Amino acid sequence: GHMGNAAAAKKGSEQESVKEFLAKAKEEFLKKWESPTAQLDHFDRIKTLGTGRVMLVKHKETGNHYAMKILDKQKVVKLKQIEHTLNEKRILQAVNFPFLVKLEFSFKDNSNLYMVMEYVPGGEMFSHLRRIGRFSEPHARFYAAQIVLTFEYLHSLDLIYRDLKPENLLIDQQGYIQVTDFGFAKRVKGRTWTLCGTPEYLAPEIILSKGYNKAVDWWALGVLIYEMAAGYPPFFADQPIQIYEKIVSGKVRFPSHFSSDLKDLLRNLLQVDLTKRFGNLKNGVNDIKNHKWFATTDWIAIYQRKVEAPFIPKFKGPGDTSNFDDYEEEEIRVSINEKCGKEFTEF
Amino acid sequence: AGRTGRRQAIHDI
Ligand SMILES: CCCNCCNS(=O)(=O)c1cccc2cnccc12
Repeated sequence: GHMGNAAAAKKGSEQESVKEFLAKAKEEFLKKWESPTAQLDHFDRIKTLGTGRVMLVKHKETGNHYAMKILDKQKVVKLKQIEHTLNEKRILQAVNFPFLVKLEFSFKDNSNLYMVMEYVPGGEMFSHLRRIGRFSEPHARFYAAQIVLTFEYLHSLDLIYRDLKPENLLIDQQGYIQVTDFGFAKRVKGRTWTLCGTPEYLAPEIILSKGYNKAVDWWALGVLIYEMAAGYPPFFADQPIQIYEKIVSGKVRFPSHFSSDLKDLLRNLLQVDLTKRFGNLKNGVNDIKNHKWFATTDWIAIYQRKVEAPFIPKFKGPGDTSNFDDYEEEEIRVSINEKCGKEFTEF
Repeated sequence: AGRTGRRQAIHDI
């Protein structure tokens, strides 16, 4: 076979240890999910880090810096995102993994919801990728391995992520990934039906209005790996309708510099037929983790953050924002009347 | 030709 005896036994034992880890992780998640913190004037607002908004803030008492997500309650209602916003908070407060951003505080006022997270100062993967053009395959593989482990963790908890893209992956001071933006994350045992995500990253079954499952995240991983290694995603067009048509055809073309191992992995992730898509088969995540393209990946060493990162962002101080682009600053206005109190009682 | 800037999520198609 492909593995000799010693290798097969080591791999089997490793896979059983993963099961043991995940069983303990589920116990811990459920305890927090069942038995789950500040106010605005506790923070100085420094600078906007991203919009869609997230601000760098400094906690007055401790001087610690954080990234504070601010959501307008009225906008959340009008856009039908109430449940999604409750999902984001509940999931973030209950999960624990080295590549998932940590939520430190949450609160609300008359106008807004607030989620205060660890500040990840290295910037978005998106910026670095657009600046350099493309990542070499080893560099892309280092990031991809972190996403594979993160999805193995989330999916074991019956959590679907639903918004993988370089814009949502932050680089920390050691060069490792922090996944942010859990607004579409959801506890899903089997199928779910909401049409949501980002066009270039949507699996065909989402676009086709089918009940879909966690395999949409594995499709999105294929899009991410392609984009990291090529510099642009596999289904690329100026308008969403054109993007959707390319996705549903499923025809993928690869740059001539992609290795055959990479193309094979991507054909198995960017697989329209769910009976054939890696991550959706009997062998589960192991079809991905044991693929030839990942043969050099030490999964435990990645988890332990002991692999030397390909890139370490420059950091000049705890509140430095040099790795982030600039955005228009809008003052945070808080109405004298409570808005949408009933809708957000559980937040 | 395609989108090179930051891509926003969609809530419905
Ligand atoms: C379409 C572009 C989306 N970009 C989302 C990720 N960047 S962010 O600024 O919103 C951000 C969000 C959450 C935690 C953060 C922690 N440190 C830094 C930034 C953080």
